[PDB]
Amino acid sequence: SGYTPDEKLRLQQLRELRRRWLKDQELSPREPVLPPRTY
Amino acid sequence: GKRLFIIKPSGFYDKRFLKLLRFYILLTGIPVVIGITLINVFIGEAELAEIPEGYVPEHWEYFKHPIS
Repeated sequence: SGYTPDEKLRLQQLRELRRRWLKDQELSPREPVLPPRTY
Repeated sequence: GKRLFIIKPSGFYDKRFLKLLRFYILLTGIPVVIGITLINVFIGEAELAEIPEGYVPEHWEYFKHPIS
């Protein structure tokens, strides 16, 4: 009742996709926000 | 992470319409407000007295305010 090995590979490479997509998703190159152009 | 990338529906159309709407409502708001202020200031509102003897009062001026 462990798994289907097919599902092991599927889950694995889906993890790959989450990896790359979230690497993308973190954004801080070049501080992308650049809006213009006592008494 | 350091700074995540947020996902918002959009900023342009809402803010734009508001900028426009304010622009026009103000555009004829300011002259009118200024007017009510002036005729409130330099021209006096009005004062009562009473109907003179044997005198025909005009149509208007039965009413206090000048814009009336």
